[PDB]
Amino acid sequence: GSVRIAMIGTGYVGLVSGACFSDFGHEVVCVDKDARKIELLHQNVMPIYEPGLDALVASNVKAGRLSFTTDLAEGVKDADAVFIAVGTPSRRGDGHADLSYVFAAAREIAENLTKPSVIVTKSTVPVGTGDEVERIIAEVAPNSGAKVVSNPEFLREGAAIEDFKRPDRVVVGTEDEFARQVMREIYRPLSPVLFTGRRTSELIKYAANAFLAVKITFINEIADLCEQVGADVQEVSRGIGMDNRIFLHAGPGYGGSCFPKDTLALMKTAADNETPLRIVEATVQVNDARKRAMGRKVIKAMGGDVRGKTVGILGLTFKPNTDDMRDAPSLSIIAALQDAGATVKAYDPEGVEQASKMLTDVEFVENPYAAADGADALVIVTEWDAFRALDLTRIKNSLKSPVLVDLRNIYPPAELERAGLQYTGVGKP
Amino acid sequence: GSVRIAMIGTGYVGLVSGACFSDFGHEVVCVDKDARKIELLHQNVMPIYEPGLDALVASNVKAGRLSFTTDLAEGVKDADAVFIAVGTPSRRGDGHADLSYVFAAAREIAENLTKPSVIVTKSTVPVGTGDEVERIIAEVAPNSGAKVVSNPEFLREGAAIEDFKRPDRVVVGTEDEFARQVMREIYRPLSPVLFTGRRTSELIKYAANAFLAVKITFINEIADLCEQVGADVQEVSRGIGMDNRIFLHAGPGYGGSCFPKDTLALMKTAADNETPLRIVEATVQVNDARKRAMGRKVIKAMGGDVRGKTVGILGLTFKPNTDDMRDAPSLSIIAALQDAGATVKAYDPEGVEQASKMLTDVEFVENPYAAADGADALVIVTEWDAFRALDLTRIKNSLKSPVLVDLRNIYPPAELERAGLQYTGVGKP
Ligand SMILES: NC(=O)c1ccc[n+]([C@@H]2O[C@H](COP(=O)([O-])OP(=O)(O)OC[C@H]3O[C@@H](n4cnc5c(N)ncnc54)[C@H](O)[C@@H]3O)[C@@H](O)[C@H]2O)c1
Ligand SMILES: NC(=O)c1ccc[n+]([C@@H]2O[C@H](COP(=O)([O-])OP(=O)(O)OC[C@H]3O[C@@H](n4cnc5c(N)ncnc54)[C@H](O)[C@@H]3O)[C@@H](O)[C@H]2O)c1
Repeated sequence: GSVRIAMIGTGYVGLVSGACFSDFGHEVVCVDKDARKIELLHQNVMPIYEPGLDALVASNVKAGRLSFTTDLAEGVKDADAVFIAVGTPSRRGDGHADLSYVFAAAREIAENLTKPSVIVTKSTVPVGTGDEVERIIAEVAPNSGAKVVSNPEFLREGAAIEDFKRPDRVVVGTEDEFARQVMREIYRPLSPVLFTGRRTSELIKYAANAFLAVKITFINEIADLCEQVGADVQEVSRGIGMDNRIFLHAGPGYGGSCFPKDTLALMKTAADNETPLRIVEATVQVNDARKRAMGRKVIKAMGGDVRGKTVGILGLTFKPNTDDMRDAPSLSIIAALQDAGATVKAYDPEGVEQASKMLTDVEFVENPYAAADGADALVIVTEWDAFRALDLTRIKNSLKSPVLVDLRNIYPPAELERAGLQYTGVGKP
Repeated sequence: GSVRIAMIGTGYVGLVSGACFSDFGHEVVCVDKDARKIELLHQNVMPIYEPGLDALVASNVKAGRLSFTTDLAEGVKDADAVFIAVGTPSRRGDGHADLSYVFAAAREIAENLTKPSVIVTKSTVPVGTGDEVERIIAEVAPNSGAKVVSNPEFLREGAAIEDFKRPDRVVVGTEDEFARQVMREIYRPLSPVLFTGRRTSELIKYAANAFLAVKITFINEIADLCEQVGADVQEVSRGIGMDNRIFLHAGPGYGGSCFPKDTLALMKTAADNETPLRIVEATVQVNDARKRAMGRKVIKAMGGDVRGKTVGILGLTFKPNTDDMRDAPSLSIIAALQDAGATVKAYDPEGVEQASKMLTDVEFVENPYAAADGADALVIVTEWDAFRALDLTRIKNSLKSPVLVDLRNIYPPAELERAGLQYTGVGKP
């Protein structure tokens, strides 16, 4: 077994996917036309933060199953199966899926093509893309015997290895049993693998990523109500959570590289295919408005007048245990506070150098305790678990006003009562 | 232990709750101011269809822990705890919760009150109702030492006993440890019991019943999309289903006594308390429009012109294994077909005599095979499991046109291909 694999793309996915494939004993080549990543991996410095990846590559480098390039064709040289892990960002303008990078890459594959390889769209793409590639293959390399599949990916950033190593499931969309037997032979070192049709499998990744955002934004909307009637959303989430058709926690919304656009593309692709998707249509419309309003929640907690005051922020990314600030909630929360004339200390363990390019006018620090140092208030945004065990009593002495806004509901309010702090969570009496 | 219990109300809930309480060995009195129910239970004829209830009452009648009346006070005579299981239907007009029946009953309790009993709202009520009762108690019987609780109920009709006997969870909302110890002492024969505050516990039943409707209407919206792009929603539901944060199946919508109004009251109660609930606000708006459109799905399948043709219906209720036609999908599906001038055979095993009062102009039958007999098409609506094993080949010979519309996706299309039938499910290529 132990076969030849080309991962076109070496970003957050293509790296982690291809690396784990090498741990299965497969012959793996990761490609990226950015040089800096490849000229960082060859230096054995990972570009991004994912736990476990530090060893996982550097290991399989040495055992010699894992290779890096920027030359496409070196990878596509006799590869058994070729994976496409390139970006599918939102098209500036409408919101639809920028499939150009794929369509560029799928083409550049099709020419540099020795054997009847197997083409795997792993990128979160809209539906019938695999049909459209199937034209391009036939357009470029007609008699090359190649087959086109979709196998989407479901990993959470910050748990990518374990998500990949232990999947709930994995999805494969084709009808040609040859390619079915191949993708079987690939994924065989785990022992389930779900075999649907192509367009079905393309639809699932969107449908799931939509549905999670629905679940999050639902309880968030509930959490707003829990405030005004004096309920307690942690109990409520547990209240429905013990159902077998439910594990969900209130927040200032969702974000990340994957989520908020995949909604939007699905919302769009539904529109072109002439069906409404009202629930998901509502879902972003709350969510965009939500994280902004979470900023107004702070101002209300801070009396109402935040002209010229000073605000500490804990956490910056949309998610602990990575650096992916791409569509964080926090930017919207900051920009709200700036718009009412204020000033912004901000700590993130590993987000900063990526966060700086998205952020105007923001004093970053070195330390979470320093973020509160002479602020009018401190906001917790992202639950890096280091925050979960901190000294509350330093902070009361570190503040110009004893005002704390938990937004991931970590700290039990008795502690903030004990340290005499102004408690403000999400969904609280 | 084995204590005195009064269940004010003896409808779909109050019966099944109180009966199961008697099986715990508690002294149980069920009250209803309708006579006919009480003058049916005394004849040992259950009014409604619930599996297991036939024996469960008739048993505990004989062992003498279970009693019936229409006199309220006979039940409230020295009762340890008093349950309110009366109706909370939608207020004709706005849509809000008709809390008059409660407010009538809670009052009539408060006067006929010997001991410091314990008042339990079990009816699906809006929030702070338990606070409003707490006034009425204090208004009427101030020094009577009584406490007011909410313990909502979560059973599905058609599985009520097993739902009650094996709960995922049970909810209790108060802060007075006396009443906490009582409701403990009640529910102790199971061995969890969830103890929240009052308003929180009132909110949960709505939040859950909202959230399920969201889940159903979500995949339904997805199922519409699966049609137009040729996906396969059974695989898709399974595709997301293997997530641990998911077991959901496409339909023509939801209904029943409990669901579609509890949405609406929650939507309303949120409005009075000045927060929007956009997702649930979207959820009904699809759902009302959906089941009607499912009727138009039939017409499209039936060519488009259904003036003067004839249509068979399988299933009528919103749910197999009960008779509760109250807000079925089917009525909307029928009325759509009637509005394009057609004619309607309809079989339901146990819905009919209740269904007749909601339905104009509808030839009911005795038998599912007779519903198709010389129709232009047959529609399956409700999955009574008797339908799951039927002869398809009689039906092709029983039809003026070989047209079948599965709407709960039970029959695998190969069978309908085998019997040469016009296959039409929900979310199909
Ligand atoms: N980030 C996630 O959490 C996640 C999870 C599941 C699926 N996905 C999907 O996977 C895809 C990529 O994810 P990502 O986070 O790593 O995006 P990314 O921007 O971080 O990485 C994509 C990389 O592919 C490279 N690339 C683009 N075109 C190329 C080409 N023609 N040839 C060689 N290399 C090329 C880029 O240099 C880039 O570094 C997206 O479609 C995304 O939706 C992402
Ligand atoms: N039907 C369900 O599936 C379900 C599930 C969970 C919760 N609930 C909730 O429980 C409540 C009742 O449910 P239901 O289906 O049995 O309604 P129901 O109309 O079928 O039964 C209510 C009964 O209570 C009786 N009643 C009304 N006022 C009374 C009074 N003042 N004194 C004595 N008896 C009185 C009525 O005669 C009626 O038969 C509702 O609030 C409902 O939302 C229903």
